[PDB]
Amino acid sequence: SGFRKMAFPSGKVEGCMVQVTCGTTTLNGLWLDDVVYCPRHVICTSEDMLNPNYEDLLIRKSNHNFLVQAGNVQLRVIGHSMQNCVLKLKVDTANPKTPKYKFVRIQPGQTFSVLACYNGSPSGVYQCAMRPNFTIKGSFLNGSCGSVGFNIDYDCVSFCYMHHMELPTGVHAGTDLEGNFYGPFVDRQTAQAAGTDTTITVNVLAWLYAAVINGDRWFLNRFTTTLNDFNLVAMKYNYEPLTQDHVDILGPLSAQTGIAVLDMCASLKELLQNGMNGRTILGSALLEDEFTPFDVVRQCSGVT
Amino acid sequence: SGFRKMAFPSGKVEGCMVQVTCGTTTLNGLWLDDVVYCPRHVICTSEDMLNPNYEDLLIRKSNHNFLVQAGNVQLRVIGHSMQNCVLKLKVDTANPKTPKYKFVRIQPGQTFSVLACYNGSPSGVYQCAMRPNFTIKGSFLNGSCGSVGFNIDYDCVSFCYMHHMELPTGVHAGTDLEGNFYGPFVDRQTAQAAGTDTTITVNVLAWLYAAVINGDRWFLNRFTTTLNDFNLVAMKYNYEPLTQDHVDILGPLSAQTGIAVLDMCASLKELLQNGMNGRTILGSALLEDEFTPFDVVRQCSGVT
Ligand SMILES: CNC(=O)Nc1ccc(N(Cc2ccsc2)C(=O)Cn2nnc3ccccc32)cc1
Ligand SMILES: CNC(=O)Nc1ccc(N(Cc2ccsc2)C(=O)Cn2nnc3ccccc32)cc1
Repeated sequence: SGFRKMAFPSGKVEGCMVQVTCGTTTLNGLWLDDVVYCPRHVICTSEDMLNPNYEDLLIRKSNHNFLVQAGNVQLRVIGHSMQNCVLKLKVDTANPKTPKYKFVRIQPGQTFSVLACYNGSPSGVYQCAMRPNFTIKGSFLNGSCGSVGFNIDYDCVSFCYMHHMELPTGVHAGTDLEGNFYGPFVDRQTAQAAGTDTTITVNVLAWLYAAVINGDRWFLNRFTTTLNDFNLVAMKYNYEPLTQDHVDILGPLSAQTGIAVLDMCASLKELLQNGMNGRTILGSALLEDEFTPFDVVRQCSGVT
Repeated sequence: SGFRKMAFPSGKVEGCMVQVTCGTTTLNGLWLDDVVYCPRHVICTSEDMLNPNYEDLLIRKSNHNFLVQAGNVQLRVIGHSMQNCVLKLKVDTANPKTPKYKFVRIQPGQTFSVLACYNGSPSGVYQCAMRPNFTIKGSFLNGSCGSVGFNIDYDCVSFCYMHHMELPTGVHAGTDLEGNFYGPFVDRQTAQAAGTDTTITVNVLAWLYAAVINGDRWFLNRFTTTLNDFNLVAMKYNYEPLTQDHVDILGPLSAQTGIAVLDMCASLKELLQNGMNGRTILGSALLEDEFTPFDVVRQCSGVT
């Protein structure tokens, strides 16, 4: 028992982290096979960041200008190309520590682990969700760019995020591993609207089921609701509308606890309308939305 | 910017995890050099757990009864000994992945990362604090025993905890790597009093400084207090009394923010007396005590 904001073991990803330097800038790269992936803004200088012409900036760079170092050994760069907002640096050596991997584009509301790195060295690992508005609320300082987000299923790492930027509002933005930003963001030092965010309803319900499994049950009530009635409350509280697809994904947790999804919705409705009254659920005084139903099942079943 | 409950990268510890089987029981072991460390309760059966005579149980076991497997390779056991509540299984092969390490006994209120494992395989990593009452609020299922807690400074892993047991109250208990339990716990299936816990005052103040650094400042007020006055409030709210040693450890954060420690105490006093009024601090609606002052400095400075 017990429920924690658990990250995946980071070892397989630590083995892929390298340092990339171009001119005056140093950031992180991801070395998989004979390719190093990193944010293209590694080629920018102070005068560039406001509106960089990346094509022009990259044309002034040659293979020998990209300094890639894996621990204490220098990697030899034999090719470079820009794909969307990432640079792919071909190197002459395949990473001997390349795990089995995939590049995936995660959906908003899904979760993943971030291995925060500085100078190609890992500093820490934490779990987070991709917000409905495609930002992440991470912990990133200057130099953390190129740190990646991922999920692990068995021996396969699915890389889903590469860190690029902190918006002036303190929230974080980045790309999939093909360099496509999540959300409307551009890699420029400009004020950028993130857009209205909402709470991930299916995840709050999943975490309510985790609470019941782990013994926190005070919020369970004698009520039920419908998807329509619950969604009118979700509208009022800036929660994502719940769909039958969400109900279906909660099926395993509803079967394990014997609590129908709509009955759990009625508990969530009462908590939204009345607050926690100074009580806590799984050590939290707010409704947690960073655990997906799959995360709850995995942590409650001990998948390795 | 941003502040997260960050764990250490787990790679160095993943390389040390093995599976240990004795009779009908399977749990985790820690393979460092030519020794595998694991909870001694691996030698118990159903009839034993109520009050096991570990000396007698171990006398019935021989080296060949301890099945140790590192991934798919079997390790050969050439010695066994019990030290307090841990078994040390000498094997004929030194772990090639042994990082630089130390065994340390952490103090209550200090934090560490836990690599939850099942069948010698890592499932996840999370950060937690050793409560003032020497329990931990982790996420552990049956089979997680032998999972370890640790801190990493540069290239050295300081192992501080090995998981042994879940008390009937759902909280967790374990030992240092010499097999000495933290707290008054015994490795028996019996009801055991954990004792009054308190909130780690120095950590809440550290996290309040992290909030100010990261832009959450609404709780800062025009007041100050004294150690004496603050401790009368800490007494009322089951907080650890603050000492000058705690104030000294908060020095770096007080210098960085320009907010005197006693002024931060006055903010904490008002938050204890008035609550959060429905507001949040660093995404939390309660006063967080699982970040030490060193953790705040490290995460805010990006130490790798
Ligand atoms: C000397 N050059 C230099 O320092 N180059 C630099 C400088 C800043 C950035 N930018 C803006 C930007 C410009 C163009 S694309 C993005 C970032 O957002 C980088 N970033 N990401 N997470 C961060 C957390 C804390 C502080 C900075 C952080 C990128 C590159
Ligand atoms: C067949 N034998 C078997 O299952 N042996 C066993 C069975 C239970 C335990 N005990 C009690 C105990 C007895 C003696 S010392 C401790 C644990 O507390 C083990 N534990 N630890 N974290 C857990 C989380 C969830 C459930 C169980 C968990 C130890 C060994």
